[PDB]
Amino acid sequence: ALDYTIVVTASASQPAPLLFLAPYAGVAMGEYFMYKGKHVLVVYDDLSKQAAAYRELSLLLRRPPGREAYP
Amino acid sequence: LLDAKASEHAARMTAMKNATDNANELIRTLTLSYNRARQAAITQEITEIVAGANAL
Amino acid sequence: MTRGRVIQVMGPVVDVKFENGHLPAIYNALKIQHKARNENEVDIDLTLEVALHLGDDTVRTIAMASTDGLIRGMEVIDTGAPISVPVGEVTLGRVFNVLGEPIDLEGDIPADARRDPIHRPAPKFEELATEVEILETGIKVVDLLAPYIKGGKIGLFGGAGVGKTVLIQELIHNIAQEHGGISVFAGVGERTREGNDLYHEMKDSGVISKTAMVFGQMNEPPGARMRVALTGLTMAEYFRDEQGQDVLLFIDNIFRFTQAGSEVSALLGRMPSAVGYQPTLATEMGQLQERITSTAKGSITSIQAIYVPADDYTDPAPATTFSHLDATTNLERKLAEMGIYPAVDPLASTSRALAPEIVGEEHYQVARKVQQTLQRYKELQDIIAILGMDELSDEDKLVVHRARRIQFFLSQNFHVAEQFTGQPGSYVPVKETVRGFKEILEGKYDHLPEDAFRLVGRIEEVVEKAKAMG
Amino acid sequence: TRGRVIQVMGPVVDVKFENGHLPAIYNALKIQHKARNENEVDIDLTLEVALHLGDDTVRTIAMASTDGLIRGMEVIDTGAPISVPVGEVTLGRVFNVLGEPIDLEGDIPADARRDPIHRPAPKFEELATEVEILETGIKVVDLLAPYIKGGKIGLFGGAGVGKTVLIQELIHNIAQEHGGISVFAGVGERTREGNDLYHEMKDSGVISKTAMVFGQMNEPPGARMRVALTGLTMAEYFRDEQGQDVLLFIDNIFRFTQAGSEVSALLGRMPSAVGYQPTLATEMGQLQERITSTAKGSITSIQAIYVPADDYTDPAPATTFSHLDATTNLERKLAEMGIYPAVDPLASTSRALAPEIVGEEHYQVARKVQQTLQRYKELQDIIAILGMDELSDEDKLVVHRARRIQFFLSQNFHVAEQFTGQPGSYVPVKETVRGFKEILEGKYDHLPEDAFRLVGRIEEVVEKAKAMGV
Repeated sequence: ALDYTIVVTASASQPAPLLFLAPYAGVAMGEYFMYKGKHVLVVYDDLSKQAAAYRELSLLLRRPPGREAYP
Repeated sequence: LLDAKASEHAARMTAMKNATDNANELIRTLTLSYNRARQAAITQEITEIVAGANAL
Repeated sequence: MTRGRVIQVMGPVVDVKFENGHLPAIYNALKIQHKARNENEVDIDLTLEVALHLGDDTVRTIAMASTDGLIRGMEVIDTGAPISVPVGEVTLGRVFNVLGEPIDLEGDIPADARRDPIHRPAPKFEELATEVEILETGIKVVDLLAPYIKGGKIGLFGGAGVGKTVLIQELIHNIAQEHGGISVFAGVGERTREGNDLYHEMKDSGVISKTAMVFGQMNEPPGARMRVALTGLTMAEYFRDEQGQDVLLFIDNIFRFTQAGSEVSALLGRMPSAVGYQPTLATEMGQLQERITSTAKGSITSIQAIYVPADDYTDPAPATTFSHLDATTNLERKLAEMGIYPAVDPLASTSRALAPEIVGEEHYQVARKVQQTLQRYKELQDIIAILGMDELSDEDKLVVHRARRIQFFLSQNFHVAEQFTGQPGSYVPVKETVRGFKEILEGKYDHLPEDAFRLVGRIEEVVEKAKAMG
Repeated sequence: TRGRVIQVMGPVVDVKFENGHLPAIYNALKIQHKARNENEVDIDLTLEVALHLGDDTVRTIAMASTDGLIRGMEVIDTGAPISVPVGEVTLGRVFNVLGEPIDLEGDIPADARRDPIHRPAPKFEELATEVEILETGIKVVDLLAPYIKGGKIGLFGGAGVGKTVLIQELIHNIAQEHGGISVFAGVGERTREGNDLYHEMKDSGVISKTAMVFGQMNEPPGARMRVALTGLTMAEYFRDEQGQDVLLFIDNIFRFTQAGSEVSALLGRMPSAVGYQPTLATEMGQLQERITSTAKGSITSIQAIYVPADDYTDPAPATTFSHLDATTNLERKLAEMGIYPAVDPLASTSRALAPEIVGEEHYQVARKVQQTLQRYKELQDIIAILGMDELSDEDKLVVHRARRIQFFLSQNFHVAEQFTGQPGSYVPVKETVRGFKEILEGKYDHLPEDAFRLVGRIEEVVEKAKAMGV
């Protein structure tokens, strides 16, 4: 399956800035082929961890919380 | 046969009485857990609101 | 000089700034008497209680009435003390607000009277009573099943037409009759027309001449309703300290004290504790109810109504009231429909004093046998509703025939009900009711009708009623 | 009179003008910036004024993305709020928030008049005195959940049930029978589904009567705020000038409130209960009170509502529901059964289903249809498990007339003509009340279970049953 797939990894030891920008980097790599005529499947494994990373990212930038302290 | 039918109706009566007793015990334990979850929900939402007010 | 002026008004919260070194201490009273200079001003008679020291010679206060009309720069005088509330024989038969001012329309108390501070530390460990003694009331369900304690806190679970006010009123009458003390009713944050009804009930029953009534109602700010139980308590403290007598102190809906403290905490800007209650919940309940004690010379016993919100006994306001309760009396509507007055539920009402080291061995054994017969009678009502009165047993028929006479002997003729029924009422000593329930449990009065036991004080009045009936 | 950017805080941009040259609240600001070098990005933004800060500084809300903004960029003041073109020019054209054509059919010239987004609600002097019923031609809608002329409707439906087809024949029926323009406003909901709805506008011929405004989930929440107001100020031209009975479709008004909750946390407001902005009731009412029927025309509004996790207690569905007059609940179990439209008859309610509005006969027939369909939705498990042979010969009459009513609730649509070949029908209220009355009386029990399927009137039932041989 690696003849046609691209793995984008943002592990837990990496800072939450890199977990925040992982789906947007993945969908940018996808839309490069989408605006050329190709067909792309983008799998976002655990976007809830992106939500936790962006919650961390907003609480450390001192933005006001909401419910469950998500911004 | 009549004695067995009488014992049938009495056994179904005792079984449904025990079913009501088990259902009521489940009601009271679930209301204890309901009150615990109710207190936890209100203290969670008040901590969220006052943290958001302290954020400003 | 001790006159500063207002800097901020925000709802019930008023910030007042004095000079340096001349700030008032926490919990003092601050008076604002202002006459309107122009047509663009409002006459103001307002009283503030000091809550915090914010710094820069400023003081954050809470209000006792409405803050509508206050001007930044209006002068505030320092009383040099907390809220001074009059005490003594001039308070009996009188209705007061939270400031110790008479709501009643006869007259005002002169300025030479003794006035005690609201905020007082609890009586010391040197001064408490070493023993646990029993506050004898004359009510047979109280004196037999849920005994009260001099210095104890007692919960009333009831209201809405079961007989709470009649029980309150007969307690005042019996204590002021036999023990020589007085009572103080502190209506903390309840309905004003119910306070009017309770006033007129105590007025036409003659009970009011031996009690002192304090009302801070719903229309007052939370800073007023937080201090109503304390300003009735400082009236009861005079009678147990300077007179040295056993005093009742009623707090209608002690839950209103907790939620008024919660509202004052939310207005003051504190971070709330679990369930929205103030962080200071347990210590405010303690600072109320550690002054309700039995000291060496007198005592304050306290009968308190508890709401138990959302029917939850693990809610922090019931969970902090219950750690000070020494007894519980439960008024049941099924006993008020049956004709039993008082409507105290005999099996649900519990007490800490019901123990053989306090009441004695005979009192304890008679009370436990009464509880066992009534519990077996409640376990037999479904058999009576299913199988019928016949073919149950002989011993179980004896238990029913015993427990009905026990259940109807629990009721009394009250002195309060003399004006409605004509029957003069009775004070039943605790030895008399222990001996009476013991003679019932032995089977001495099985031949008598069960309606002879209804609304009867002692165990000779029931046989005189049975001789008068047949 | 042209100021600098101070802060760019997500979608919120802070702009400072000169002293005395501040814009009023809700005015549209413009940023038109050409890249001075390779280190800059060309930017065309529209900001609306939201707050006034201290030193000539204005917090704004962005309509597009703020990525690329430099502190110190010049901001153009327009002196007016967001102006949006209205008239016959908007018919058949797809618009964004700013009143610019999304589609490539052309651009609107500057000679056409442009109504502002923000407008006060119609006064109490100007509204209609009593309720008129907006007649749709749909038998479920006209019978069981009548739409009032000028009120608000809640579609509770997902996908695969036929929400878009119901929308399109509402547009067609009000266009051919009332002369009514419709306006579709897509508020933050699934760009793909808006594309599907637009291509079905094009296929059905419905597009020539409809003005369409799309701001979807991709756009920042200021755009998702102002979309519904753009569609509403397009509908208000036809009401206040042409005197028409205008439709105004807001898809998922929950997004109009949660976009406000996304903006308000960054504007600097304290969070309200459940994380929703504090000004949620007023921001909902300033939308919902401009949807009224005045003396000149009318604006009735069918509004899809997505309830998150089917929780009807969070404040934003509560304040959408408090403005509703009727609901039509689209059920998948009726769409799989073959009933088009798949309006759930028992769960869809209305404020107008009352005999002072619909009349006595319509109210009695509708109430009896609801009673027989509710009696039919109590035997569903019994029919599914125990069978038809075992029920009773009195309840199988109930399920007999219930199936004859339940299949007569479906219509042939005008917009479904291109899919099936059947021309479609507009059914008046009197004829559908007469038809359901004749089915309830039992005149059509001998006709089969079909021939009620997908017909307009009851004479069409007779003709289709004669075409089936019966």
